[PDB]
Amino acid sequence: SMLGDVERFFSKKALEMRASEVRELLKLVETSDIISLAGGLPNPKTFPKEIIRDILVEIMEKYADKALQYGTTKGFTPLRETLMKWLGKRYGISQDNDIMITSGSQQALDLIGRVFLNPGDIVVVEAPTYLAALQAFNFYEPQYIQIPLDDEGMKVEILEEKLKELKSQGKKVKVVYTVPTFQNPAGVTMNEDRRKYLLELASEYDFIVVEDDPYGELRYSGNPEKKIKALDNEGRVIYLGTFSKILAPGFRIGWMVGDPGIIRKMEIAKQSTDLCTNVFGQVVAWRYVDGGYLEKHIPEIRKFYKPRRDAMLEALEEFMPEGVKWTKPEGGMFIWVTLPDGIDSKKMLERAIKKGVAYVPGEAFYAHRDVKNTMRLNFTYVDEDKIMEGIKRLAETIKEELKA
Amino acid sequence: SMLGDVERFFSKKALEMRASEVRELLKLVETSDIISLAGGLPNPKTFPKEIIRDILVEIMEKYADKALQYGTTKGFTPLRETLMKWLGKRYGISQDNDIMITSGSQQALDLIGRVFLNPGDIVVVEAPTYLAALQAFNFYEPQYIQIPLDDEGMKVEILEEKLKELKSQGKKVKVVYTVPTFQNPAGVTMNEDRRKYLLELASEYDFIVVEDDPYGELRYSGNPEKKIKALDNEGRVIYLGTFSKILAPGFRIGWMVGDPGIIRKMEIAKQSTDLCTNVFGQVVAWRYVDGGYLEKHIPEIRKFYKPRRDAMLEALEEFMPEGVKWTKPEGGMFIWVTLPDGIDSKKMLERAIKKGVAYVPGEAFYAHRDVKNTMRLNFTYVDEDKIMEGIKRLAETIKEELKA
Ligand SMILES: Cc1ncc(COP(=O)(O)O)c(CN)c1O
Ligand SMILES: Cc1ncc(COP(=O)(O)O)c(CN)c1O
Ligand SMILES: Nc1ccccc1C(=O)CC(=O)C(=O)O
Ligand SMILES: Nc1ccccc1C(=O)CC(=O)C(=O)O
Ligand SMILES: O=C(O)c1cc(O)c2ccccc2n1
Ligand SMILES: N[C@@H](CCC(=O)O)C(=O)O
Ligand SMILES: O=C(O)CCC(=O)C(=O)O
Ligand SMILES: O=C(O)CCC(=O)C(=O)O
Ligand SMILES: O=C(O)/C=C/CC(=O)O
Ligand SMILES: O=C(O)/C=C/CC(=O)O
Repeated sequence: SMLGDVERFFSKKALEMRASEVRELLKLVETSDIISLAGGLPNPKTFPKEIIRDILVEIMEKYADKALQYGTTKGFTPLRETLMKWLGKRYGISQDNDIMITSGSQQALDLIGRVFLNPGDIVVVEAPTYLAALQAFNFYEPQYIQIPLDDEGMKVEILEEKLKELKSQGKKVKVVYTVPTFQNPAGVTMNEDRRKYLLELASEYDFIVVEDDPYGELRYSGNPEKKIKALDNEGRVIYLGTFSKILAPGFRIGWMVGDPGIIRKMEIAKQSTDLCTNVFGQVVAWRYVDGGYLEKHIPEIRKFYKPRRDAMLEALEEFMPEGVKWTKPEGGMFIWVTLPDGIDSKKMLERAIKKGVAYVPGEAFYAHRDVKNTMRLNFTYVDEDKIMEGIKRLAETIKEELKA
Repeated sequence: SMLGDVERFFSKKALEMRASEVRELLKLVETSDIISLAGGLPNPKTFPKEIIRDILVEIMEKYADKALQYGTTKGFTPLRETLMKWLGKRYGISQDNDIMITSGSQQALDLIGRVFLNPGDIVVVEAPTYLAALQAFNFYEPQYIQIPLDDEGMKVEILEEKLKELKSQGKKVKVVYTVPTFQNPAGVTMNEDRRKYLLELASEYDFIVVEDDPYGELRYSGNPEKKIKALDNEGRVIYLGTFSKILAPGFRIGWMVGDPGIIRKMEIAKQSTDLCTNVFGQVVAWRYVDGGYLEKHIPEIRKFYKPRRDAMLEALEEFMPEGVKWTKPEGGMFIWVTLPDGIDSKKMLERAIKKGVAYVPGEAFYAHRDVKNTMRLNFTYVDEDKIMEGIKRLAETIKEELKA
């Protein structure tokens, strides 16, 4: 810096902000010849570019001033209306909720942290959970309680145990954050019973549930789950959706649906952070839903990604040595791998890159960073032939790691 | 709310967020048939819609995957590079600075608050200043020091006097926030001597200057000022620009240029707030600048607004009674009016609306809400015949107000 010790101007929270060594390493990896399984990007082959071109034309013909002018903080009315009708019909979400458009779901997470969290307030997350949610919430200094996943998602029975223990200490949880369908990073889905059990606990212990659902339309097998929000009789759930993995991420348009008192406060918090979400992309998203193109395109996204999931699951079964385990997602973008014998997957990353493969070590996905033997793999966006070769390279790296 | 006392879940800062009575009133006014001079919107007649259509075509042909995929937090590299070349050539801003793309300048103000402000830190603003900057920074709980404007912008001598008084209390200012060209709301411009004086004080007292410049290209008379940033040999200035008033606000694209140590911290802070600014609008903006269209379009924006500033200045001179004073902007969107005899312009707004005219009362533009006799008028976004009729209605409202 030209200011010398620029840190002298920084706030306390800014002084705690750091670049991640692993993040920086993976950025460098993505530009080289290594087969990276570390990405969290959707595949541009799934972006509906012809439909988008037709919508851009339509916008310049018919809606140009609306798309180009400042918008309201809450969002473009027609997009709000179209999303609530979609959400109603498709998922059974109740029309008594209100809706706000956000600059991606990522912004929704930051607003959640702003509107609900005082320093020390307790937030329950899954272990693992979405890394950037931990990052959004950490600005507001919560305390976390981690609830392990199994193959049927959050172990809600362990959450009950922890709630009773917190109660015995005169403490309570304020928010439970869940990514309950095709989780980033674990790939697994909370079953129906657990969703209903979560909502009983939310009533009994008086907390808010944030359901973050980017991936529910990217279903490749099985039958559709009930959204937690569709079971929410009390108005305790805030449901987050996004166009990032159903349209394209580049428009940065997401939505937040919940109790109108909650949404009103979120609108005021958002006003100061950005004035509105970009209206141009909101009009694109409105045409995409209201014109029926979303409903038509979803099955093409699904046909695209399914064989990539399946190739990766075949390669793991064929190549991985005994002791290695992995999730079996019904949808989404990720498979999550657990190593035997106490291998530390972060230390192992060095070895993996030297054998021509990369993955995200799972440690940063745990709020307590306490689990060291996990990895997140992505199947959406390496070449579909590079999945087999990637998984083989990873398998051989694990074999080498396991010996003397 | 269906949760009853939903406030039980809200953070301390959320409990102190409130809707503004006047802002809500003015929203209702814009719907109706009142002549509103209260807007802060640019006129869609200045949006370069043909150029935008050609660029959208171009993007879908050549840049579709870049425009539709997630971007880096810092911004789209070609827009960053083209902006730095533009700012170098046009304004003489040094290439030693770094640049981050923001989701409007508004987001830049929130990030400045996050990165620099601990509760109690002292921020100097102009009196009046940009309302949404007060609102952005208020989340971070600064103390403000207010420096009056005169017709040549911030009275930097008064800022020296206050810096000396603070120093005698063992205290110092962290950030001076200035909107030094065609201010929103006052319309006036800090002269060159004061710019240089500000930067000497910045050195002597060790603070950072945030220069927020949405309007500098909307110049209708006079010669171009030197940007404070162009005079900044120490790297103490963070320069904020936006495409809102020179392309269209709907893309929500702005930029922040400053010391690389500062910009690195801003990038980390942003990452968790929104991942990236919408890439699709960043590509549009990149073509608009690099393609030479910004430079061609600026003179058409200026030709459009100039006669509207002039009509409003003519009407005020012809209609306003004695004692009323107003600023005489060389550019931008606003003219600022001062009422005599202790009229409270907030109380007078009711009277004005009954006579078919509206404006923004000036009180909320003061950090200390202590000046009661001012008003912000906008000339960009009506009609341009309703300007004369609006100002006449306003003049008669003031005459009646001045009577018992
Ligand atoms: C769990 C989760 N939450 C939210 C996000 C952030 O998404 P957005 O692009 O909407 O900001 C993602 C990525 N699709 C995610 O995996
Ligand atoms: C002084 C000032 N700063 C910031 C902004 C917000 O601009 P943006 O659309 O880039 O968020 C405005 C509105 N043009 C403004 O007048
Ligand atoms: N590779 C990605 C692409 C898009 C969103 C997240 C990811 C990630 O998994 C991490 C990342 O770099 C980020 O979030 O900014
Ligand atoms: N609308 C805005 C957009 C950006 C910044 C200020 C404002 C306003 O001041 C409000 C306004 O224009 C209006 O209600 O017409
Ligand atoms: O005079 C007012 O009471 C007033 C007027 C405004 O335009 C405001 C905008 C934002 C916040 C508070 C506000 N208060
Ligand atoms: N290890 C993280 C980087 C951030 C962190 O370590 O906290 C990742 O793989 O994305
Ligand atoms: O998850 C999907 O991909 C479908 C729609 C949705 O749930 C969302 O995008 O938020
Ligand atoms: O006009 C200027 O001088 C710079 C301000 C500007 O145009 C912008 O922010 O876009
Ligand atoms: O898909 C994504 O963008 C999320 C990836 C998980 C993370 O690294 O935050
Ligand atoms: O819209 C603008 O350009 C300025 C608005 C000022 C405000 O009311 O915050």
